[PDB]
This record gives sequence, structure tokens and C-alpha cells, in this order.
Amino acid sequence: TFTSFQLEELEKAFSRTHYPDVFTREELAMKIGLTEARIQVWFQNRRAKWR
Ligand SMILES: [Cl-]
Repeated sequence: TFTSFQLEELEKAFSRTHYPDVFTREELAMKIGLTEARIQVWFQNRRAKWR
């Protein structure tokens, strides 16, 4: 389960764009201590919820 700081950073990124690119995702992964793959799936899943 995501920590609060991880979810906060993920939502801040999503609020800038629903389609963050791989460079943005990788920078997030490094900063927040998750893999880029986990973060990528989170964005896919949040886009599916939005649609
Ligand atoms: Cl991947």
C-alpha cells in the first residue's frame, strides 16, 4: 500500500497531466521510493477510474 507521501506526489503529478511521460515517471520513482512500473500502473488505473 502506498504511503501518504507517495499518494500525495502521485496525485500532484496527476493534477498536472493525466499522461505523465516516462522521464516524469522515473523522476517520481526515484524521489518516492517506488518502481516506475508500479507508478505507471497507478496512472493507468487512475485513468481507467476517471473514464
Ligand atoms: Cl515498465
